[PDB]
Amino acid sequence: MKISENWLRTWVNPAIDSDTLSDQLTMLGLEVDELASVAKPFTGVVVGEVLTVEQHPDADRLRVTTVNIGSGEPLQIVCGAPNVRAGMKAPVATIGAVLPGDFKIKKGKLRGVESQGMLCGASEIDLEDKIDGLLELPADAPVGVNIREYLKLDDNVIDISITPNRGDCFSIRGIAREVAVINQLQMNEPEIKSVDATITDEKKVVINTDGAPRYLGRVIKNVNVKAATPEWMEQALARSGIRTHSILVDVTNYVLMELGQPMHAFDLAKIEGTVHVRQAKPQEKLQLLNDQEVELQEDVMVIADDQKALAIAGIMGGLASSVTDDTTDIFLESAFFAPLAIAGRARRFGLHTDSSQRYERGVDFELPVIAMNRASQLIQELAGGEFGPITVAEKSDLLPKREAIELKQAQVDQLLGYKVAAEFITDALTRLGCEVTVQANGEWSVVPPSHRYDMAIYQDLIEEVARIDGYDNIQISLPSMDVQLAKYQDRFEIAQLRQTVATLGYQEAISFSFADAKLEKQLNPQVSPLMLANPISSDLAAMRSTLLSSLIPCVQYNLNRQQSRVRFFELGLRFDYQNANSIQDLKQIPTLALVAVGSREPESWHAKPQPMDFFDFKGEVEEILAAGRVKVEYVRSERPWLHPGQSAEILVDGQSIGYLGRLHPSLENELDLSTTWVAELDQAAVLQSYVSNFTELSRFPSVRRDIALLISDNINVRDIQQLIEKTGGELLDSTWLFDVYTGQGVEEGKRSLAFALLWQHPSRTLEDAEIKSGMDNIIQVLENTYQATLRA
Amino acid sequence: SLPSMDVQLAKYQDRFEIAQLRQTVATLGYQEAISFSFADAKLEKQLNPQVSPLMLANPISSDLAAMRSTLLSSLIPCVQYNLNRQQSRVRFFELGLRFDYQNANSIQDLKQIPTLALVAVGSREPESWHAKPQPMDFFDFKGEVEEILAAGRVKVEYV
Amino acid sequence: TIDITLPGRGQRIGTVHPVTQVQERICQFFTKAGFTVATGPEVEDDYHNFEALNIPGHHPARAMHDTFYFDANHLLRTHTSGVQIRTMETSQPPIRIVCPGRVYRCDPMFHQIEGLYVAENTSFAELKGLLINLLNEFFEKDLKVRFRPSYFPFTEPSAEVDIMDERGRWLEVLGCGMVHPNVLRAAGIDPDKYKGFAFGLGVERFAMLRYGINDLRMFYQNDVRFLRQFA
Ligand SMILES: C1=C(CCNCc2ccccc2)CCCC1
Ligand SMILES: [Mg+2]
Repeated sequence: MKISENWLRTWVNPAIDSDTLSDQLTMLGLEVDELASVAKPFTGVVVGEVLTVEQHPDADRLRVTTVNIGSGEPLQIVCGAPNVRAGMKAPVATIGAVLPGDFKIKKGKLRGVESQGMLCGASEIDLEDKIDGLLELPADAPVGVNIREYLKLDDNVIDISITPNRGDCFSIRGIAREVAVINQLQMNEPEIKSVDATITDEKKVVINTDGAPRYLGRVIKNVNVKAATPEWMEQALARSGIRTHSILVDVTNYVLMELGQPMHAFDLAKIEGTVHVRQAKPQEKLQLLNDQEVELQEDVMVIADDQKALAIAGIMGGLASSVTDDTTDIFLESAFFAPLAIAGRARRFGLHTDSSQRYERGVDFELPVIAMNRASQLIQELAGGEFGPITVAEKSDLLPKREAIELKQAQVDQLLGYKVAAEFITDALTRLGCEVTVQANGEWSVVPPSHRYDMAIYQDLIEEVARIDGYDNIQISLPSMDVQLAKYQDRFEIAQLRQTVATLGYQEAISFSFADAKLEKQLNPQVSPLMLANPISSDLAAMRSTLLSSLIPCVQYNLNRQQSRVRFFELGLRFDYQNANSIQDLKQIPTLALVAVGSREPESWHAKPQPMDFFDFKGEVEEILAAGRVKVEYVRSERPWLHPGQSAEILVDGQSIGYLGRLHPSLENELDLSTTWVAELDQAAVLQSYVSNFTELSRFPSVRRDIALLISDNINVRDIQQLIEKTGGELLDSTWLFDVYTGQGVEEGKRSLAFALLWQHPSRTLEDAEIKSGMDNIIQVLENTYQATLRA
Repeated sequence: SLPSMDVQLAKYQDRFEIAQLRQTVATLGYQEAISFSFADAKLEKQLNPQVSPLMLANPISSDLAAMRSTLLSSLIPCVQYNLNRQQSRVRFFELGLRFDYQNANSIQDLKQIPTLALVAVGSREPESWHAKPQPMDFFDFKGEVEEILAAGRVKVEYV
Repeated sequence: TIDITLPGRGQRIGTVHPVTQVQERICQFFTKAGFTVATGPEVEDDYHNFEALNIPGHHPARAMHDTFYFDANHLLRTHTSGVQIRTMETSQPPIRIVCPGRVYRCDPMFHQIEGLYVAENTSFAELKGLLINLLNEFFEKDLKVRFRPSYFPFTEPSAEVDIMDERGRWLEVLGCGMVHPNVLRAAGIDPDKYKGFAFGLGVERFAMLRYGINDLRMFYQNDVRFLRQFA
C-alpha cells in the first residue's frame, strides 16, 4: 500500500523528519519498501500567467508568447502546445532552473526570440498527462509561488508492505493510529458530518447469508456523475496508486483509502425491486465492471436482486449495475463482509482489488455507518443529489466477537524474558484501541478493539507490548539445558563419506530434484515418474527416479564448455514411484550418485589421458563400500540405461542396494557423452553402523600356495573363490586371485586363472601332510565341479 | 542428577579437521599406528648421526630411552615387526608428537610439535590380477602427499 | 562384455587405530554436548603437574619411581592435568573441556581422557548422573555401576567408579570427584563463587572392555592384522 505522507500528516503530524517516521513504521511491523518524493528533485520553477500569444513563426506550428511570473520585465519563450483558451496561468521554470535530467535551459535564443526559461512541462515535471502540451492545467493560479508548494510535489509517498495479520492498517486511519500510538499522540480525525434525509425512497433487507452481518444502503437521486473531481482528491488517490475514473468511483476509492471501509455505488434504475445479499446460484453468470464475464459458484457471496445479479460481494461490481454517463439515481452500498466469506474467492477469477484484499483480511465492522456518512458528505458537496434515509440490515448477533482476554504481568515477563513496567503495558494497550480494566491487583482484563482481528490469545497482547516498547529494547539472554549425553552408535558418518568420495577425486554436485520426463524415459523406457502438477518448465517436470536425470544435464553443461573431465557425486534423494497405485506408495530414498566422464586422473606427464575401464570404476566403488564396512556380492545388472556386459548390481544379504557400471553406449551417443561411468548407492546401506570384534592372531608363520586353473570363461571367479574357501576348511584363512591370462596357449572360450591360497594355523606349525591334503581336496572338487586342470 | 549449562554457539573457523585428515589418509591406503614417544638412541643416531636426543633419566629399557626426534625412530620397529612375520606390504601413518632438542642449551628450549608421518613398504596396491606387485616410486608417493596437502588447501613448493 | 565379478583396480581402504576410535567415541559424547576438546604438551614441569593440584611437594602422592623424568622439574605426563590447569589460569568459568592424550608411567605409554567442568554451581549428584549415562551410552548396555570413595589431592569428595564386567567382577574404569577448593583458588577461581567436578578414565581400559581385547601390548605393537580387525 502506497500512501501520501502529507495526507498522513493531516491525521498525525509527529514533527519529525520523513526518515525517522519511516523508521517508526518499519520498527512497528509495517516494513516501508520505499519513501520517495512525488516528483524528482529540481530547483527553480515558479508560477506565471501568460498574457499574449502570437502564432505562425518559423513556419511549422509554433507560437511566441509572454508570461508574467511576477517579474518586472518578463521575457518570452516559444512553444508548440495545442491548447484551447489562451492566457492561462502555468508554472514556469526559470533560466537557472534544473529540471530532471540536467535540463537546465540556458535561455539563448529560439531563432532570434530571446528566451528566459521554459514555460511548459506536461511530462518534464513527472506529471502523467494524456494530450501533449497540457503543461499545468489552468485550474487556478497560486500567484507565483514555487511549484513544489502549490501541488505539494515535495511530498513523500510511503510504499508500505503490511502483513495480513494487520488488516486495520490498510488505510490512512489505520496507519495514523499506529503513528499516534508510538509517539504518544492522539489522532485528530477529520470531523465527519452526516447528511440529513430529504426524500423517503425504497429499501431492502436480506439475511440469506451469514457473510454480511451489517449492510447499509442509501438511495441518492439526481447525482452529477459527470461532476468535476477536485485536485486534492485526485492527487490523494494518484500518489496512493489509485487511478481516476468518475466522481462516484473516486469518492468510494477515497473513503476506502481514508478509513478502510470499501463501498460501491449502483445504478438504481438498473436494480429491479428489492436488493439481495445472497449466495450465488450454482454456476451463475455475471458480467463484472470490466470486460471479463465470470461463472460463479454456490459458495461465492453476491449482491443480487429479484431476477438477475448485480455484483460479487465486496470484490468487484458488475457491468449491468455500473454507473454510466446516463445514470441519474444511485444506490450507495456500505457494508461489512465477513473475512471468511470473502477470502480466496477473489483469486479464483484472477482478481485482486482494493476492496478484495481488505475484505479478505480484517475490516472494521463498526465502520460501515461511518463510511456512509463520509461518502454522502462528499457526494453532496462535490456532486449533489436528493438524499434518502439510511437502510440498516444488521444481524448484530453474528458480528465478529471480541471477548475480553486476560493478561497477567507474569505472562508478559515469562514470554519476553525481561520486565516491562505495568504502567507501560496498560498505556500501550489502551492507546492501541483496547479497553483494559485492572482486575484484582496485578492482572488485567483487556478487550480488543473493533478494527483489529489479530488479538485472540494473551500472547497477542504480549506481542503488542514488545512492539510499542520497541524490538530494540529486547534484553539479551541465553537458553539453558541439561548436559545429557545422547545415544550414539559407531557408524559411517555422512561427512566421512564426502571426504572419501572427494579423496577419490569427485566433486559434490547439487542438481534439481525434478528433471525432464524425456530424459527420464531415455534412461528407463518403462519408467512411471511422479509428475508435477504445475512445473515451471518441461525440463523440470518429473521428480527424478534416478539422480542421473538431473546430473547428466550438469555434465553436459561442463562438456559443452571445453571440459574434457568432469566427475560428480550427489546426496541425493531419488523418488521411486513405479508399481505404485497411489502417491502414498511413493518411496523417497536418499542415495549416493557417481558420474564420471573423461580420464581417471588429470592430464599429466606420466601417461596419455585415457578414460577409465570397468575395474577402475569398481575399484573406487569398492573403497566407498569398504569405508563403511559393507560386505557386498556383485551380480550382472539388467537396468535399461546400463551397458549389459559392464554393469554390476550391488547386493548385500541377497538384496540390492545399488548398481555400478558404464552407461549404455547408445545413450552416450544420444546424449553426446563419450564414455561415462555411473553408480548409485542407498545411503542407508553405505552410512551404516558397525561393530568391531577382536579375534586372536596366530604366533607361527603361515604358508603360501599357488594354484593355476584352466577353466572356461563363462564361470565367475567369485563362485570359484567361494568354492575354494568352503572346501578348504578352517585351515585356509584367506584366498585371492592374482593373475588371469587369455593369450597364446589357451583355446578360445577358456581362461587360465591363478589363485593364491594362504594356510594359517591357530596353535601349532603346519605340516606338509595337512596342507597337501587340503590342496588335493580343493583341486579335486574344482575338477569335478567345473572340469578344470590344475598346477602348482 | 544432570548438570545444567547455557547453550552458547562457540567460535569456530573453517579448517581441515583431524577426523577428516584420518579419512583422507585412510583412503590413500594407510593404517593408523600409535608408536611409543620414546625410541632407541642407536636408531635415533642411525637416522641422523648429528642428533641431540632428549634422553630419559630412568628409561624402562635401552630401546625406549630417547624421546623421538622423528616419528621414524619409533615407527621403523613396528614396520620391522610386521616384516618379521611375513608381511610384504605395510603402510603406516601416525599423528603424534616429535621432540626437537637440536641446538638446545636447556630443557625448556624443547619444541614439542605435532606431526603427521607416513611410512610405506611394499607395493602401492594390494596383490591383484591387474599388475605384478611393484614398489612405489617417488611420484607414486608424491601424488599421495600432494593430495593430503590439497585436502587442506595447502599451497607448497618442493626443494 | 567382461567378467563383472573380478576384483576392481584401486586401493584398499586404510585403518584407524582402535585406541583412537574409542577416544573419538568417548569425546563425541561430550563434544556435541557442550564440551570442547583440549590438548597440551606431553613433557611437563613440576608446578602444572603437582604443585597446582593441591600437592605440597614431598607428599606421598609423588611416587618418583613410576614417573619418567629428565631433570628434577621436568617429567613426562602421568595425566593430562596441565591442560586443565592452564585452562583455569587463563580462562574463567564456565569451563567445559575434555582432555585426551597419551601419558607415561614406569611399568609404559597409554592414553586417558580427563574431563573438567567448572560452573557457578555443581554437585556430587550431577557428577554421578553424567558419569552413569556416559558409561551406559559408551558400552551400549544397562550397566551396574558402583561408586566407591577414594582419595585424590585435587578432589573432595573423590570417588572411583566400577562396572560389573566379565563374570560378576567389579572392574575400575574411571576415577572422579569434586574439584578441591585449593585447586580452583590456586588458578584464580574463587572456590566460593564457582563449583567444579572432574574425572579421568584410561582409554586402554575402555578399549579392551569394548572390543574384548586381553593383552594391551598389541595396541602399540601395531600388527597390521590386528589393526585390520577394526576396519
Ligand atoms: C582436576 C584435575 C586433575 C587431572 N586428572 C583428572 C581426575 C580427576 C578426578 C579423579 C581422577 C582424575 C585438573 C585440575 C582441576 C581438577
Ligand atoms: Mg499479532
